[PDB]
Amino acid sequence: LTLSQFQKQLLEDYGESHFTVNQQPFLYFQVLFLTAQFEAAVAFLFRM
Amino acid sequence: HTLLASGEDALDFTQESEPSYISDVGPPGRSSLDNIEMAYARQIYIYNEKIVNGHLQPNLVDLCASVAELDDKSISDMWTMVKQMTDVLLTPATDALKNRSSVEVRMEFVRQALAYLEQSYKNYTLVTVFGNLHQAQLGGVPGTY
Amino acid sequence: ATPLAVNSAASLWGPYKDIWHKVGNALWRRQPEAVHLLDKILKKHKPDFISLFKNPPKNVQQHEKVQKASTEGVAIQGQQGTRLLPEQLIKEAFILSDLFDIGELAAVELL
Repeated sequence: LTLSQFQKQLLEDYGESHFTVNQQPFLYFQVLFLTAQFEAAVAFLFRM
Repeated sequence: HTLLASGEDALDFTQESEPSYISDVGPPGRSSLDNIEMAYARQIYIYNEKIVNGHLQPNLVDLCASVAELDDKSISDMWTMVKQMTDVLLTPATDALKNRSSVEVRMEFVRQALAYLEQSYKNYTLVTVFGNLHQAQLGGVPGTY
Repeated sequence: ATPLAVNSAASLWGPYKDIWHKVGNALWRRQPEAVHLLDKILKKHKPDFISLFKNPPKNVQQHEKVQKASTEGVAIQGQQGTRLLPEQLIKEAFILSDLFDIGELAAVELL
């Protein structure tokens, strides 16, 4: 596992429909921010 | 009231007419910022003024996190996580893509993410034990073991 | 020309019928003068539509002034000065505050 594979796996291969984003939004923000995907985490959080 | 309203010529009281109606704040523009966006905008005012007056650049993490010490605990822990993930000894390069692509800084993001997740589970194990002390049998010995 | 545009998010009825009647004249009566009011009213009340039925929240810096409204008084939009409020209206405002979860000045402007 590289960090780059894990970043993609959360953002593209599981995504907002796995992390039930409309019920646990801070958990998907946490998943992206703790994987250092800060730009994607902001471009998620700013939709809500 | 009738004695003051007979007073300007001969009673001696300090009212050159009654007050100007409520007139304290400078013009609020009718304002569409809410309580939280106004508290943030005030912390950005407190940030920009220090740069404009040539002061030491303050930590913007603590100026923003002190707007989450108010209402929503999940926004307080979100700012605690953002703080732990911005606590990084960044080499002062002219390029954010080089720093975000460094092996060393990508190790540091994972080292801090693991430290956050470990202290999260340390808080959860503390609260689980202190909520159940009669089952837990904690005794008088401090330490993670 | 300032300050007075500060209370204008507390009155929980008047501004909403002011929208509804002018939406009625601009749409169902097709009235052209009302279009040049509708644009400005929609630009003003877009926050209200973005959070449908949401109360203005409770605030210690309203709570003080409502509890003190018998001695320090309260300034009200359209009225020049401070109105002194009876203990009855003050206690009715705290009842409506906790009955609906509305801000203490919004309970006064609604009463």
